Amino acid sequence: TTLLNPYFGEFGGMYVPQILMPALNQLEEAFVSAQKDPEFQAQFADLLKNYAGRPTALTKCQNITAGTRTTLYLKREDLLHGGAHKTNQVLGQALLAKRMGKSEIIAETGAGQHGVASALASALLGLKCRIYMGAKDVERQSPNVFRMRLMGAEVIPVHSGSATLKDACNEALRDWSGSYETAHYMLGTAAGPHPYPTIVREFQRMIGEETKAQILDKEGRLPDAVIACVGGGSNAIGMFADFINDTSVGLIGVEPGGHGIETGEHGAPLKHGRVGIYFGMKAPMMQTADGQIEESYSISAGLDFPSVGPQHAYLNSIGRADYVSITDDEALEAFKTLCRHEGIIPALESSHALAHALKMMREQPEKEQLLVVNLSGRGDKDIFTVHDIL
Amino acid sequence: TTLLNPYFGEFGGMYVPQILMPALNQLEEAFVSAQKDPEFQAQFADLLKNYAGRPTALTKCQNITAGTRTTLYLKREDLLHGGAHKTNQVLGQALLAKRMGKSEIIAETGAGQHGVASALASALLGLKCRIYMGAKDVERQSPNVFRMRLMGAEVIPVHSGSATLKDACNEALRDWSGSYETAHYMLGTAAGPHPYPTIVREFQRMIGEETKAQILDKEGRLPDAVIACVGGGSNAIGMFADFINDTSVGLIGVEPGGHGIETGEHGAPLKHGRVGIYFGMKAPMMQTADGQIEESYSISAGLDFPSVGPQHAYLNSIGRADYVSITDDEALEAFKTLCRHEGIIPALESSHALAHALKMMREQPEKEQLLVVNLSGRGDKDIFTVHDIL
Amino acid sequence: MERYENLFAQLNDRREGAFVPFVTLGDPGIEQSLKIIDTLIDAGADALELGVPFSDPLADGPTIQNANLRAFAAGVTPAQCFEMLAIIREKHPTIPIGLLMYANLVFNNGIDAFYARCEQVGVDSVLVADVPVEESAPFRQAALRHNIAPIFICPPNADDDLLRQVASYGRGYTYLLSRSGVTGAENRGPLHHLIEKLKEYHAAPALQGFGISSPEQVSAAVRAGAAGAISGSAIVKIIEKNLASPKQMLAELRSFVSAMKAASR
Amino acid sequence: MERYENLFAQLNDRREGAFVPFVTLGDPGIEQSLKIIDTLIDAGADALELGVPFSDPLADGPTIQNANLRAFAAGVTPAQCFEMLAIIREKHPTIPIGLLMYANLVFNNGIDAFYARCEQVGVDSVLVADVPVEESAPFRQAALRHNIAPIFICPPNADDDLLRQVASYGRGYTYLLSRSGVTGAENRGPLHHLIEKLKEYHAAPALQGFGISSPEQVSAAVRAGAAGAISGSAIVKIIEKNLASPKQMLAELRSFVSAMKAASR
Ligand SMILES: O=P(O)(O)OCCCc1c[nH]c2ccccc12
Ligand SMILES: O=P(O)(O)OCCCc1c[nH]c2ccccc12
Ligand SMILES: *Cc1c(COP(=O)(O)O)cnc(C)c1O
Ligand SMILES: *Cc1c(COP(=O)(O)O)cnc(C)c1O
Ligand code: NA
Ligand code: NA
Repeated sequence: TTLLNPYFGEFGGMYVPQILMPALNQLEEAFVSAQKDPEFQAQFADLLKNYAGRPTALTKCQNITAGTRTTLYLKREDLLHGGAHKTNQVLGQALLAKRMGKSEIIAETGAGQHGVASALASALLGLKCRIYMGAKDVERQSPNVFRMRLMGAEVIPVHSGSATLKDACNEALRDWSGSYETAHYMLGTAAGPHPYPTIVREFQRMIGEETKAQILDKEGRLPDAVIACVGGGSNAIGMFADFINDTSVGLIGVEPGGHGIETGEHGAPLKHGRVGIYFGMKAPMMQTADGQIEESYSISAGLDFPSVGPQHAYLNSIGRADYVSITDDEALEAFKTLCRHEGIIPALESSHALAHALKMMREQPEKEQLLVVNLSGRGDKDIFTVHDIL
Repeated sequence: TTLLNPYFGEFGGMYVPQILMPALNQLEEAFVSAQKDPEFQAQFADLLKNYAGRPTALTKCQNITAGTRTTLYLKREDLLHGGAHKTNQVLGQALLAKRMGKSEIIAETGAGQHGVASALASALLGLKCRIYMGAKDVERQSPNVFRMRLMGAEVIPVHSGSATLKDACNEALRDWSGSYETAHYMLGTAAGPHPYPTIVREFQRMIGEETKAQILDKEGRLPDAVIACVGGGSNAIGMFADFINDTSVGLIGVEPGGHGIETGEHGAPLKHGRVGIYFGMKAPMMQTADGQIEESYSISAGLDFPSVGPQHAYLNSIGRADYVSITDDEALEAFKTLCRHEGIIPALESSHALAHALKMMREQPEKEQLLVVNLSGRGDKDIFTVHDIL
Repeated sequence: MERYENLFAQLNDRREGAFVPFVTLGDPGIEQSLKIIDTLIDAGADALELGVPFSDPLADGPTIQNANLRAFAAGVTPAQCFEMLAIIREKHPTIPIGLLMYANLVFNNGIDAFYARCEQVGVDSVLVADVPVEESAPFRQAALRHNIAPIFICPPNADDDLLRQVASYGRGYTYLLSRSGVTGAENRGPLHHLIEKLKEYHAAPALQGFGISSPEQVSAAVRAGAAGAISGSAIVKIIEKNLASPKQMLAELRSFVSAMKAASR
Repeated sequence: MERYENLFAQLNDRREGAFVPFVTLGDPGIEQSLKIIDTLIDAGADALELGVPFSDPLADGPTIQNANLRAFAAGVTPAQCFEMLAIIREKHPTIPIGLLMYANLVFNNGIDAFYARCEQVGVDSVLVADVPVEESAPFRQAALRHNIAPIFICPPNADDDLLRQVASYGRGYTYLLSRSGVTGAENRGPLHHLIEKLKEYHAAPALQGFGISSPEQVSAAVRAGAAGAISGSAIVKIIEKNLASPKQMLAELRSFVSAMKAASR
């Protein structure tokens, strides 16, 4: 029994062991109550404004579009405290944990940004944070691991299975299965069992709300399309949400194409996977013919969730949103182009969204189009990766 | 002959070879004209808002001050595009270069932040940028050097003298001495020959203007003191300027004490140097008994300017501002404390200002005081340094 | 078929509880796993609970995580598991055989097809660890259409509505959790009131599981009103400890199962 | 004293221009530098321009940057430079000796004291490279009080007001820049109109400097109306090239200075 619908069409649900159902129901109830509580809303708004730096800028990129009929704006989540949009929702989830009387936080992380975000929120709000991270990721993300520890969080390497994000997801749920009375599981994307896809969207929806107000102020009309990368789905659903009912606005999600869809080395389950049940939800998955879950591959370590949020699978199914992919090389070219022409170093994740907008522009340069790319994070973290490739 | 006063009491002036006087006079005239031009002001304001992210937040730090009568706010220049306050003034200087019809930019850098800031501004505004950096700094700042190159700037190592910041300062002036007709010298701090100390202050003064409005909104009164680190003097004069005439507001500048003033291994020329003439100005300098210029030492590579802006020397002389020092160990402790208790990783430069506020609080915990620390930059860049020390 | 019903009736006639070991099919290889299973049966197992290696076993602690890893190292697939199940049933006609599955393996290529394959090889029940009663409709319906008992877990704190649903939805046996958390012999888990409410609602006989690793826990479960007990991690550890000595592995499995079964009398 | 006035009068009586080499005092060591200087004089130098090693010579290109580095490697200090200057004057009573200084070295321990020390050792002029006319008051006043000529640079494009100030403020000689930039023999720099305006305003005789490295440039400067030419980087390069052969260094310095001085006739 739930207060809200756990499904988006066929996708979603609450596929967790029975022992975890009370925790999900408690979380859903706390969330519905918080959404109607003006005190919770004001506290969240105050943290977003005065701690995290909202609203974030909406930057026009004239140098990149010169000579074409494309007008391109970047929603600057790269300027949010922490350097990525993840900060928005961890603040909200930390306030939910405190509303329920929880004192501890559990979080999973792949490349480490969600771990850092969870740790900073926990440090600010007096919560004891523990983060699960696949051992292969721990080895490749020393900087983020050190940040988490500076911020007082415990980082626990996970060596089971592939020792990467999905394995950390499993371990977080294993721990929660025994610790839910005292700990809240701060899931890092708009995926997992209900109510997570819903909560994460609502705690990221200010991205699209601000973008709408900003583009109306600057252009007097809505965008032709808003474009966002899709790892698990949080930055994209945060950008898309406020525009879902604006039927003229295209919603374009960009999954990582890795070395190319035909190689099988990609992270594009929405368009190139098969529906399965894993991580508490029914959604398109990267999986073997037999049903074993596989990893997503991308040059961008943050586009590693091996499935996708259920709301995206649903929006695709009804034709409201369109999903495409961008390869490692396309993303790298977009990264270089933004650095050189706008003086902004984008995260490689976000570079996937930018790359698709660049293709929209370049393929039809005399098409009049007003586009917004969600620049989900800054790319300082990726300079070593890019340097080594070049 | 000048339009504006080149001196702050005894300090300042225009001590450059005669060949460079026309460039300084031209720059001063262009600046006076720009300051009265509503179109220039609007263009600068638009870049600050929509590209760089102003206004920056003013964050209250309740966890750090718990149990004391100190209320501490942080002015969040760490959230500015680029991660430090340097971005404000390079945007303004790039607009001045374009106003004068210049197409090229020269800039010096020590730790690299000013080089990155100059490069991003130049990339955005269509200027060809070349940056001089001491070879010892180039070797220790690979990340920043790569950022500059991604942004299209030319990085030129300087091997003369100590191969560090002062040497890069000399080389920038050597180049300008032959290229001023086509290039603007984008000096990186509120120092050097007039009109630089003046221009840099005016292009950083929004820090203090915003802080004043923010603290009035949040506390209904002005701070008891505003505290800022002092390398060359730009972030501090940007915070102080709007409060100079508010006599009740203390202005506290914090120079790096390095291993301790008594060791001689520090970067605190204002309080522990001797007046000299170098880098186009008369100001307190780190120098030998014979008059040879020496380097400043600090755990923080960005507090390396071996002198200090003339306006600070002046404000000290009349007793309007007070200058103190903070050692490497004090700065490191402040860095750790902010990470752990507020989830904010501060630049080691800025950590010097924070450390002094912490001492103000801790030495007299029942003293009622409302303090603002200028958090001049983020400390992601310093995590390796800190990790290695710990 | 009615294998659980026949077993529990026989056990009740003997005033005995059921002792049901759990192992991962194919750990540490297909041949050794078939030998392990025959040894468990010969040593006194009343029924079997058998896991199919899955990439992400989120209800399992390290011991069973490592059994899954060993099986995968030997290339074990669900298809090979079903070939094993057919052979096990061909040797042992009456022992109840229950599978412990993760949802993706059941849903993957069709829920109905999965339950039909179970029926074909002679499996008696399926417990899908990550399908709560709230999501169970298609699974339980398919199980029932193919004469498979769908097994549901009763948390050590389930409320009345949940007890009624578990009693109504399940068949064969009711899985009674000893505690929160995941599988593991290192964490030991009063269940009398849950046991009574289940009997009141005419639920399938309860088998207590999680942390059962000693004879006295088997006797305690039965004394509390459960029909028996399941032990997995304690069994799997014997495999793990004796990988280099297959013979000693079988001897130690035999000794442990014999001691656990004796405690059910 | 009036050493520049006496020199220029003598040169004018002979219809000759002045050839004035520049070297960094103490490069590559005190003893070798004293030998180099005596060789420059014996080879025909009419006057000397001498730099005091400074940490940050921002008006100098690489050649003189490296001369400063060599002198520092030999531990040369301003105090040792003044001991050298006294010895040079003791050997050579009439040659005009001009210093090329950076402001901090003059201001450091007192402007007046610096000019008094120059007077004591017998220096005739001081050119402070980074003190423009606009900041020159205390320097020029102190120079004049101690019978030292303050030298000012006239840019290759100076306007009328600047020409008038340079003419009024300077003494001894007027330094005429061949071009923008910094010292260097690799970059060669019409100065006739500036030369005429200086004569109109009764400025001290002009010595052209920057990039002078060949005899034909000496003759050209003089033909243009300058009283002579200063050559630094070309001289310093001879030191740099012959560090390992002190004797060859002196021979090559002699040949170069002789050729440059001959062109002034
Ligand atoms: O003895 P233990 O603690 O290993 O429990 C073993 C119970 C059978 C079992 C193995 N894996 C599972 C996943 C979910 C529910 C039950 C199981
Ligand atoms: O022959 P060049 O080009 O080395 O010029 C040498 C002129 C003397 C000289 C040496 N260093 C200086 C700094 C400023 C002005 C003049 C000088
Ligand atoms: C984590 C991350 C992503 C991907 O996660 P989503 O939930 O799909 O948004 C994208 N961009 C950045 C900068 C990230 O840190
Ligand atoms: C460069 C820098 C400084 C020091 O320079 P000032 O001109 O003294 O402000 C301080 N903080 C940061 C973050 C810097 O990047
Ligand atoms: Na994905
Ligand atoms: Na300084």
